[PDB]
Amino acid sequence: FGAIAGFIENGWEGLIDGWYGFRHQNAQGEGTAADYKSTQSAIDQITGKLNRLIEKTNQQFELIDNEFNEVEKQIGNVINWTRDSITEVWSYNAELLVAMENQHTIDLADSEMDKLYERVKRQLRENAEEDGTGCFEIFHKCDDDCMASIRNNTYDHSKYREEAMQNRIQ
Amino acid sequence: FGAIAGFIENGWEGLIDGWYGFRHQNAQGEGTAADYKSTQSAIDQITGKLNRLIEKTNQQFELIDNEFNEVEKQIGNVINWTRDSITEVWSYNAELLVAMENQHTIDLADSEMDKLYERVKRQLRENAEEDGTGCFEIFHKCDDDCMASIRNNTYDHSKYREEAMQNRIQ
Amino acid sequence: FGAIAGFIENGWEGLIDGWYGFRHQNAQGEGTAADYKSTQSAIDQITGKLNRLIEKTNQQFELIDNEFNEVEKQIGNVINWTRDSITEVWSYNAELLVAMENQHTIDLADSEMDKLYERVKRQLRENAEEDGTGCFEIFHKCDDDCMASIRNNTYDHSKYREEAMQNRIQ
Amino acid sequence: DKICLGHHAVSNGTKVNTLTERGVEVVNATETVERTNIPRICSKGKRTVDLGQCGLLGTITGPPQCDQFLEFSADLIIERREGSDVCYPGKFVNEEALRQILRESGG
Amino acid sequence: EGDCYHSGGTIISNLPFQNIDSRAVGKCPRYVKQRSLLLATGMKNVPEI
Ligand SMILES: *[C@@H]1O[C@H](CO)[C@@H](O)[C@H](O)[C@H]1NC(C)=O
Repeated sequence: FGAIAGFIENGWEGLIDGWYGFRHQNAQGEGTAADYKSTQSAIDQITGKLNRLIEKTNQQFELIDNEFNEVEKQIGNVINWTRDSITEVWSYNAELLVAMENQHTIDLADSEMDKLYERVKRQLRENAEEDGTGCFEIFHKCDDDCMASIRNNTYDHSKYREEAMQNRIQ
Repeated sequence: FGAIAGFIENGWEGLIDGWYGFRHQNAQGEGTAADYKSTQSAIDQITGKLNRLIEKTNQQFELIDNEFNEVEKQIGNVINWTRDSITEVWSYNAELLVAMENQHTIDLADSEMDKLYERVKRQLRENAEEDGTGCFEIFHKCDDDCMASIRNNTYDHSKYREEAMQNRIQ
Repeated sequence: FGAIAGFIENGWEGLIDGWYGFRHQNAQGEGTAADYKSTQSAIDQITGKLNRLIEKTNQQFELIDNEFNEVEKQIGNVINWTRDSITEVWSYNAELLVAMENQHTIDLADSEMDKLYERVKRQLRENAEEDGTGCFEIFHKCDDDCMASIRNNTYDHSKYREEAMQNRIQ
Repeated sequence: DKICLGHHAVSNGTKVNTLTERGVEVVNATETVERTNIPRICSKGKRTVDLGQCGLLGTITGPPQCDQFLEFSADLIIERREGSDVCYPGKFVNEEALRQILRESGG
Repeated sequence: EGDCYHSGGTIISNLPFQNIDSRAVGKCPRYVKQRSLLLATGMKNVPEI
């Protein structure tokens, strides 16, 4: 999707308290916040895959060979043919199941990144523009208490609507 | 993709005549329409997967055991080993093929939802803005005959271009 | 994703020197350029899949039957049962691995197409609008030397910022 | 003023595999193929016997070594490298077949 | 307590695979050729610039 390792240049090693977080700046300073939903929905998926593969089987199988009193040779080259070909199958699915469930895991991080980005893109509405590295250039005044209203999705667009439409075109 | 169960709050139980539909409002009223292509392209995919799995095989296999006059025991624990391990394989692929073809089925509904949404976003062009729940806030006059021109993709952007650029900034 | 065979009407048979390319127009003329990264990142993926399947195995298996001096019949219908069922498995994975690695290959062309399109959408910033067939309608003057600055990502948005915000609203 | 979005990342990483590339670094990884071997044989909630020098077929003839497993009651069987079904030299005929049945006989 | 055995001891694991003993017998994970395969319980990592 282009988010992680696309147009965001990088990630933030200080964000202990989430996978995903906020980081703003105004006339006060800079602070590194976090986002619970976006972090938590992703945690729900990594451990969902986990709870699948733990599901084992209820089919039991007996020891059919013998490594003390050995069985016959014309049959060993057939059992060592079926077993050494079942070995080659589950070594193919673990080659494919493990290779895929990891392939499908990183992309759940670019769709949870275009889902937090195209939402703040809709609360702000027609009040900010996007520069390049993945930020929203605010041209009005928004302090520590105003930013936290975009965080918990209580920000109102018609509340600062006429200021940013007067500092963006000018 | 975020469409279904993301930023659209829900679906419409009245839309019998499609998977996907329209629902507008103006100085006339409200009506629930449908969209043939977006519904039909999705129908093409659900029944494509269907026509695959119906493809059966032309390899025949014989009854090798016997449940009337039973065969030998050292061999039963080997055939019941190969068969009870083939059972465990196709019970793994049906665990994986069925689990995946369903996983891949719902996502064909969020990419057919961002494909109808980012298109009406381009016919209207610079004449409407998006509020939050998944609608286009129209600030000009568009009636029952005007809406149906965005439906069949004959709406012209330079036809109502100066009105909405005068009621959006003001 | 909608890019290839969605809202782009088609591809360009003249673009020998890439998978992806540019094609512009101004007071000078029209020319067909190419984009190295977008073409090259896609080449990296098609041949990555390639270098996987070339990885063969180091497990050897012996000839267990005989087509000159034939073995016994009660066993042929069991070996021809295991082998003709392994045949039916790898004919299922080649039915699924080959069917999927191709399914996953075309979609790496719609996400490398929304990744070159939503980037030029950010260098130009608030200086161009998108018409319908997949272009950016420029309302200012941008010649052969100006276009090549959007190509190599050195175009500056505040360099032509006041001209296009004066020819777009008017 | 300016507001931003970003993701988590580190530099003490492992490497994993996908469908197009091989060797990519990630956040937190997990193993899927087992490599750790408990060397003992775990037996709880089930009765058990061990033959050692007795062979599995030694409980059926009963050489001077399997005199307590003439009637051995068990849910589990262990076989050893010194199991001998025989004291007066010989060999059964279709001997291994009898083990697999006896392997699952419960006594 | 266990539910999978081979000639060298017991294989206790929640994992679906194992590279230990092909003649392991019981209610087991599947045998595989590679020694280890890693599933990422995390997102992608872009080392901070
Ligand atoms: C990493 O994943 C493992 C297994 O899922 C888990 O036990 C551990 O807590 C995780 N580490 C972090 C930092 O989340």
